[PDB]
Amino acid sequence: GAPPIMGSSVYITVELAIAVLAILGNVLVCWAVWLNSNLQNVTNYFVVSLAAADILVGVLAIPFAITISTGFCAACHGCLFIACFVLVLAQSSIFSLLAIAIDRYIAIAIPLRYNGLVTGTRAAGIIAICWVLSFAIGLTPMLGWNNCGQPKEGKAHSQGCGEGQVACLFEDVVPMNYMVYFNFFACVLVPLLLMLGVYLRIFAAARRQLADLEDNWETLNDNLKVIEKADNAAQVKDALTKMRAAALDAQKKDFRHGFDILVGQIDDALKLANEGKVKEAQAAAEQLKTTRNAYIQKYLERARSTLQKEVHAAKSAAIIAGLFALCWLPLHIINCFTFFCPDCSHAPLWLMYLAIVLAHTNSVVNPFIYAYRIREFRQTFRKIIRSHV
Ligand SMILES: CC(C)CCC[C@@H](C)[C@H]1CC[C@H]2[C@@H]3CC=C4C[C@@H](O)CC[C@]4(C)[C@H]3CC[C@]12C
Ligand SMILES: CC(C)CCC[C@@H](C)[C@H]1CC[C@H]2[C@@H]3CC=C4C[C@@H](O)CC[C@]4(C)[C@H]3CC[C@]12C
Ligand SMILES: CC(C)CCC[C@@H](C)[C@H]1CC[C@H]2[C@@H]3CC=C4C[C@@H](O)CC[C@]4(C)[C@H]3CC[C@]12C
Ligand SMILES: CC(C)CCC[C@@H](C)[C@H]1CC[C@H]2[C@@H]3CC=C4C[C@@H](O)CC[C@]4(C)[C@H]3CC[C@]12C
Ligand SMILES: CCCCCCCC/C=C\CCCCCCCC(=O)OC[C@H](O)CO
Ligand SMILES: CCCCCCCC/C=C\CCCCCCCC(=O)OC[C@H](O)CO
Ligand SMILES: CCCCCCCC/C=C\CCCCCCCC(=O)OC[C@H](O)CO
Ligand SMILES: Nc1nnc(-c2ccc(O)c(Cl)c2)c(-c2ccccc2)n1
Ligand SMILES: CCCCCCCC/C=C\CCCCCCCC(=O)O
Ligand SMILES: CCCCCCCC/C=C\CCCCCCCC(=O)O
Ligand SMILES: CCCCCCCC/C=C\CCCCCCCC(=O)O
Ligand SMILES: CCCCCCCC/C=C\CCCCCCCC(=O)O
Ligand code: NA
Repeated sequence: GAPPIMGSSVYITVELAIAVLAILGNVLVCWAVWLNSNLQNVTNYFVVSLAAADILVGVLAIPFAITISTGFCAACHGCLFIACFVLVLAQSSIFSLLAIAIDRYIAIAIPLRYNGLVTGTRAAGIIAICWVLSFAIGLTPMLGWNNCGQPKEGKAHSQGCGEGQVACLFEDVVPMNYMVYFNFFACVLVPLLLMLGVYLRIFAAARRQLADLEDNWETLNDNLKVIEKADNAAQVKDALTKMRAAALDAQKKDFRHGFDILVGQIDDALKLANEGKVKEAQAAAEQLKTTRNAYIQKYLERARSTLQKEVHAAKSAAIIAGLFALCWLPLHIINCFTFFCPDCSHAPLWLMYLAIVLAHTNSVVNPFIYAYRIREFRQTFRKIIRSHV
């Protein structure tokens, strides 16, 4: 049995390194949103709330994790508070991640009413409510669902603890049925699965909208060829009626002027077709190609460019949520083995430490995802770093 302070010194040193990195990176995130008005939107208010939770991981949760690794003597409910506080921060992160996914779904599904529905004031209130619910969920053991009623008196006596004190260890005060059923299954796993469902709807909605853009583009060009090789006025009328309805479907200053020309030129050719003037209607329909090359194709391309940027932003947000799950699942899976397999030896202490360090490292990774995937964050990070450090 090697001296406990040796392995403890490695764990503590790594934790402090993570704490420094989590504070520095996420303070940079908050400073970038504060300075850059192009970053001041509802989506990034939840990003800041998430960064604040990660700052508090370095300032409070990691010092608390270091403290509870010592098993020091403490009043049981005080031990319970410093053990449960990380649950508050994790829950707050889940609420922010779920809000970000929903915010991106609203923007892709109903962009015409996104600015009216999703405002900064309503976002600040949602953030406040989610922080309150995070304290209620994470400190639920403080309300009585704890093991303070059944202290490990032998462990407490062997460490010289006083009356009412226990050796402060996470699994001695926080009930494992809380950790598995309430915290993991209900409060972590279910919201993560909801997020997965939201992102599946975002990508399915983007793929369908991009398909609809190309369908209207193909229908516009196909019916143009139909008019050219038509032999009577009725065939020209049939193709023009399909173009007029599709031109209005794709319409939903230079943008409006382009479609005003397009619909008017269709009406011009339609009137000639209804008068039995096939050659004159076909020549009038040929003028649609000039409007298509100068206006309609530009709108198609900019509409496509906007959807591809929303896909890119949703993937970046999904990477953040997926990395949260990857970093926290080992801890929860270990708790499942402890809880569901009492015939299995408990996961060894070094693996517990590794799983804790991994969870804490998630508070370091988000600034790097923003810097590598979001140009506005990357450029703002450079301005802050070049001008102030
Ligand atoms: C404004 C912010 C920064 C203040 C942070 C306050 C923190 C550090 C305080 C608040 C409550 C405190 C705990 C309250 C009760 C106990 C029981 C005692 O037997 C050991 C210490 C312990 C476990 C305390 C540790 C420090 C503690 C967690
Ligand atoms: C944010 C919410 C939780 C309130 C903020 C105040 C917190 C940080 C402080 C204020 C008073 C503190 C409590 C005061 C008294 C006790 C009883 C003792 O046997 C163990 C510590 C314990 C349980 C403290 C835990 C932390 C505590 C609840
Ligand atoms: C992709 C990520 C999320 C997967 C994480 C898988 C990890 C957490 C799993 C894979 C194998 C698992 C181990 C397999 C066997 C045992 C032996 C048992 O006596 C204690 C638990 C323990 C030690 C498990 C702990 C958790 C474990 C290490
Ligand atoms: C990752 C998402 C999608 C699902 C999460 C999977 C979790 C809940 C699964 C994956 C592997 C599972 C464990 C695999 C093996 C055992 C050993 C058995 O003696 C008791 C149950 C137990 C401990 C399982 C509990 C639940 C478990 C941890
Ligand atoms: C910025 C700060 C700079 C540096 C701050 C460093 C703080 C380290 C403080 C105490 C660690 C004491 C370590 C003692 C750990 C005892 C060994 C142990 O792990 O025993 C646990 C056992 O599980 C129990 O029952
Ligand atoms: C500006 C940011 C805000 C400041 C953030 C606060 C930082 C808190 C640091 C460490 C918490 C450690 C608390 C636990 C220490 C307990 C050690 C102890 O109490 O030991 C005596 C006890 O009786 C055992 O026998
Ligand atoms: C485990 C513990 C769980 C605790 C369970 C109980 C929690 C209460 C739940 C939600 C409160 C919702 C907040 C309502 C605050 C007022 C919102 C409001 O006024 O909205 C009007 C706004 O103008 C519209 O646009
Ligand atoms: N058995 C066990 N032991 N320790 C922790 C623990 C304590 C402090 C922390 O800072 C961290 Cl990250 C983890 C968890 C645990 C597992 C999942 C979610 C929250 C806590 N589970
Ligand atoms: C580019 C600037 C980076 C900032 C530098 C700060 C890095 C320091 C990080 C970790 C060092 C940890 C100190 C550990 C002290 C001893 C703890 C112990 O053994 O118990
Ligand atoms: C920027 C402010 C950050 C706060 C500074 C906290 C840094 C100190 C690091 C870890 C706290 C150590 C807790 C001591 C455990 C007591 C051991 C014992 O009593 O047996
Ligand atoms: C003990 C906590 C359990 C009950 C949780 C109650 C939910 C949170 C309560 C109040 C949050 C206060 C902020 C409300 C302002 C809303 C602003 C808005 O949405 O536009
Ligand atoms: C992504 C692959 C991971 C690469 C580095 C991480 C190392 C993996 C660590 C632990 C995996 C399982 C270790 C087995 C625990 C011992 C079983 C026991 O004795 O109870
Ligand atoms: Na987090």
